[PDB]
This record gives sequence, structure tokens and C-alpha cells, in this order.
Amino acid sequence: DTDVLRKLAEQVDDIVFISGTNGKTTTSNLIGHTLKANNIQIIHNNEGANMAAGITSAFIMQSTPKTKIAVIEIDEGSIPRVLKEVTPSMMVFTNFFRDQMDRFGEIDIMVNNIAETISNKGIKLLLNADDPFVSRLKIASDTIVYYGMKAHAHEFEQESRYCPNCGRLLQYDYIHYNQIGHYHCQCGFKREQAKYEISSFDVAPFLYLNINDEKYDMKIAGDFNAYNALAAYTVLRELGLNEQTIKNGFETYTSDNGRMQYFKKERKEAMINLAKNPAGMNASLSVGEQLEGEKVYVISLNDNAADGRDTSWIYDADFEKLSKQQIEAIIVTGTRAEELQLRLKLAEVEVPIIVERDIYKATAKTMDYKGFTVAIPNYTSLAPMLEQLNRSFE
Amino acid sequence: MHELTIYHFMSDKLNLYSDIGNIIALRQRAKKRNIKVNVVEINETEGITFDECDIFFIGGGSDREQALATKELSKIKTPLKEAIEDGMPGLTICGGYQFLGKKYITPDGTELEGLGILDFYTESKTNRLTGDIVIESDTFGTIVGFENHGGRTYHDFGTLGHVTFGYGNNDEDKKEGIHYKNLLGTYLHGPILPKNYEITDYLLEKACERKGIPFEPKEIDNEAEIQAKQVLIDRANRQKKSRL
Ligand SMILES: Nc1ncnc2c1ncn2[C@@H]1O[C@H](COP(=O)(O)OP(=O)(O)NP(=O)(O)O)[C@@H](O)[C@H]1O
Ligand SMILES: [Mg+2]
Ligand SMILES: [Zn+2]
Repeated sequence: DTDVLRKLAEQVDDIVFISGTNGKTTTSNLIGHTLKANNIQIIHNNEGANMAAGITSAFIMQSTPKTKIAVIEIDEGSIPRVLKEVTPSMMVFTNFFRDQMDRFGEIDIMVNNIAETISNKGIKLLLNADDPFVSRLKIASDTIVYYGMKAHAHEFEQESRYCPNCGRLLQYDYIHYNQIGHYHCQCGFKREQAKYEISSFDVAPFLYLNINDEKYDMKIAGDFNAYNALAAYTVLRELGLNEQTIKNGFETYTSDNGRMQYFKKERKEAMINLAKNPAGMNASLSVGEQLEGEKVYVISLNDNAADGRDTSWIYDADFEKLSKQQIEAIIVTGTRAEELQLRLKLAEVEVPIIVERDIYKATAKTMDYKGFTVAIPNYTSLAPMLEQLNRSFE
Repeated sequence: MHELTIYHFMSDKLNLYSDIGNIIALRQRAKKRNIKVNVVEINETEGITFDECDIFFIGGGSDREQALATKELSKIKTPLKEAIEDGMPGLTICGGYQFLGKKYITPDGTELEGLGILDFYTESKTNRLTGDIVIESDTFGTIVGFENHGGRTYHDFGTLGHVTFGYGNNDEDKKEGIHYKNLLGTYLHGPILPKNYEITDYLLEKACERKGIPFEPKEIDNEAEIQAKQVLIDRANRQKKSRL
């Protein structure tokens, strides 16, 4: 079966591996989504099964005569095992973050083992120039492509680092976050110039990227996802895709867990974002400020065991700020919809409140409005609300 | 417009029960009677005086924060008790209510000193009294809330009412909280005040007449409050019918 993978992979022209400690899945999804949005048959372990068996399984179940590109997310610790049977043409690495519970220098050791494993195989390596420990993999191929982010592209929501070439303390001209930044040892190991670079971006509420003098209007959020998008951008370009083809798929990709998850049908738009505590609610209530036009809210408050039976925390949330927004109506739902109605009355939020305790009906009701749906469930409300939203958007 | 002043004691340490919601309920009910409410947060008692106070409020903290709050409040035990004895309106929540009494006994038998304002005690047990609670009061109407406390409080004063669903102060009495003069105390969460507007209006009204300012209009719109109460009333009944 390890010979069957070897046999299956041989008939695939382009095999792209995605690895690193964080962001592999988002990166890999952006790549597979964008190719699929262009009618390119691909093998894609789109479920995150990034170990040898799951990679083997994807190849078995998805390979066809028309499958030109394999897009494979790989657990970094499985790189040696998979390389015995598959050699990729291209490999992108996102980052290498040492966790605080990791033992002494388990990172550089991991990166050496990876560099030794992939060494001298003609693999085109796509490296995060801003991560010193990804950039250390430059020693492992003669075909290196850098991506990175211009200094001051974004103000990220922020221990000490040692050079991976010579081991001396690293000097940084600028820090994006943690170890990600513009560094330069005295040994010569430095932050190299990037072939593809983000000059600036913002999150208002979704990523809006500026890559090599082109603008990408995303439908996912999260600071850190600019890097995953840029990594996916770099794969797609190196596969020969053009700005427009890449832009088409980047503009439609969305998350699927109910966290800043976007929806669209014709001109009607919605966004759903889980909030189950004062800080999560405040952030979900803020999203509407950054959306243009009238908004229609559906907010769900269940009080099941997993939610907690005490709903008093909604008084610690800043529902009063909704008065600064342009809102057609707020539908309150869940087993404790009436606490939400009463909370909003005391918030002096003077828009129509519709009490509809059935989460399904309350959520579908937002389709009756033309404004941007902002949908906010607490924990046990999420699955029914998300399911209705997928129903309503076809 | 008229003003009323709330002394909010130890708002920093005694912060476990979403006190702000009780503050909001008082601000909003008074605002519909054209009364502006100023809240004075009092976390240090040094020569504090009740001359300028219309209603006081003491929230609940953890066992450790309660004892430290009690130690700080004991610096004005006599100005406080004489204010209560003069009819000063007050609301106290969980620990802020329990430490009005003589002592609080933790589950392991540990004995914490209260203010001793009133002659009662509380003794905690590990198995908690938890759930929806529906109370029928002759002063506050139907009081509706959530309870979740290990403390069993034992006093021979008047209470917020009779418990038709839930426990109240302890396992046996089917009576909730304390009502002494204009001082209220309770174990209820929600917080208590937003749904239970007769309690909010009682305190505002007592402070209005003692100050000599009017409380008009007296009857206002309560639909949202009553709809929120009714959820718990209906569910309590269901739990009763489903226990046959
Ligand atoms: N570029 C990034 N930099 C730092 N953190 C990130 C980045 N991308 C994602 N993360 C965080 O990492 C978490 C996991 O993201 P994901 O895309 O699932 O990474 P992954 O590498 O696939 N994880 P795993 O398969 O468990 O090794 C996310 O919830 C983010 O909080
Ligand atoms: Mg993954
Ligand atoms: Zn160096």
C-alpha cells in the first residue's frame, strides 16, 4: 500500500505539500478551493488528515485520470515517512512556533531533521522569509521562493530568539508578532527579499489584502490568516495561476465553523459568529460597525448545560453600543430569547425586537430582510443556527 | 431632572454576580420616572457617611473577598446599621447578604465573621441549592430567578416571599432572602433586578419619598419584564407536571 501511494503519486504532475506548525489547513484550503473554483481536478486531503495513512487514503480515493495536481497538508513530524514514498515538486512552509511547554530547542532539531529529509531533491521550497526557522530551510534546495510581509503592513495583536544558522542572539529591525519579522544576524543569515509580498492589509471585518500591487477582498477574518492567504497565493502563482484566477477563488473562500463565516445568495449577505461570553459578544456586536448599510441581527441565547444556566453575563456585555448602528430589526431566539429582549430594552436599543424562540425559524426570518444579517449564537445555538443558514443560502 | 444617589460598596472585590445589571435596572426604571441616578463606587471606607446616600448596594464575592470586604466595611458598621435602622433602602447579593449576619461557616467547618448587623448565621454545605426559583411575595409580586449556592442561611426576620419552585435561603423553609425595614438580601441571580421590577421600583420609591421628590408615573410598561418572568414560571410548572 506504501507502493500503491508511490505508484499513484507518480502519475500526478504537480504535488504540493503544505507544512509548518500553524495555519496548514487554512493555507491548504485556500489552494484547493481556488483550483476547484477553476475546474482543475485535484487530490486534496481537505479534511486535514495530514499523517501518512490519511495522505495515502486521499490519494487512493481521489486519484482519477484527470487529477493533475495533488494538494496535501502534512503533519511536520510525518515528513520523513511520507517522503520515502512520495517526492513533491513543491513544498510551502508556514511557520515553526515553539510552544511554551516544548523542551529545550526541540524546534531547530525538528527543522534540521526536515532539512535533512527534503535535502537535494529538486523540491521548489516556498518559505516564509519573515520566519527565521522556516528560512533556515533554504539550505535544503537550490530552488527557493520567498514570501513575506512588508514592515508596518498591519499592527498585529502581540520570549527571545536565536539565529538558526549560527546560534547567536537574533537582531530584529521590525517585529510583526512573536518571531515573525525582519531579522539580520551578524553571520549573514537575514530576512531575504520576498518574491511575493503583502504591502498592507486590514480586517474590516474580513481580510483585505494588497499582494504585489493587487487587492484581494477576502471573506475570512483573523490577523494571522493574511500569512496563510499569502502562502496559498504563493503556491497558486508558482503553479502558474494568474492574479485574476487567484482573485476569483480568494474572494469566495469562507470558513465553515460558524466563526466569522460568510454567506451570500444574490444580493443578500449574512455573517455568523459564535459568542458565549461578554468578550465574545462585544466582538460580535462590533462587526456590524464595520459593515456598510442597514443590518438585521439574529441573536440566540440558549441556557442548556453546555451553555451554563446563568444568563446574567449578558448584562456584562455592551449591548448598548448597537444604538450606534443602522439596524432594521433584531430577532432574539433560543430558550432564553426573552432575556435578550429585556436586555435590549434596558440597553435602550430602540429598533423592533422580534421574539422567535425556535432558532430555525428565527434564523430563516433574516432572509425576509434586505440588510446584512449579523447572526450571533451562543454555544448550543450554533449548530441549529448554522444549519438553517446553510439551508437558506441554498 | 431629579437625582438619586447609589452607594455601590466594594464594587471591585464583590463582583461575581453581574452587579452592573442591577445598576442598569435601577437607572432605567428611574429614568422612566424622570430621575437621574448617580452611582458612587465605595471600595475604601474611611470616614464615609450616609448623609448623601439614597440607596446602598453590596454585591457578592468569593469567600476570601467577602472576608476582606467585611473587614473594610466593619470600619463603618455603626453608620451602616443605624442607616438601615433608619430605613435606608439597600440591596445585598449572596455573600453581601450573608455577611450582614453574625457568621458564615464554610463546608469544612471554618467560621468567618460577618458584620453582625443582624443576628443570623449561614452554614455552607458541599451539595448546592441550584436551579430556577419562583417566589410569591405580597410586596414584590412574583419574583423569578436562578439560584446556585452552598450556603444555608438561617434567620427569623421577614423574607422576600414564599418559594413555589426552588429552595430559597435553605433546604426546608421554602422562603427566599431577607426583607428587614428597607434592606433586601437575596441569593438570586439574573441579576435579580431586571426581571423583578417590583423590587427595583420598591427601592427607588422608598428613596424618592425619604428625599421628598416624586415618583411619577407609578405604573409603566412591564411587558418585556413579564415575558421574561413567564419563561421561568412556565418551565417551573413543566418540571412540576413532569415529577408525577
Ligand atoms: N499564520 C499563522 N500564524 C500563527 N498562528 C496561526 C496561523 N494560522 C493559524 N494559526 C492558529 O493556529 C490554529 C490552527 O490553524 P490551522 O490552520 O488548523 O493550523 P494547522 O497547522 O492545520 N494545525 P495541525 O493540523 O493541528 O497541526 C488556528 O486556530 C490559529 O489560531
Ligand atoms: Mg491541520
Ligand atoms: Zn547567525
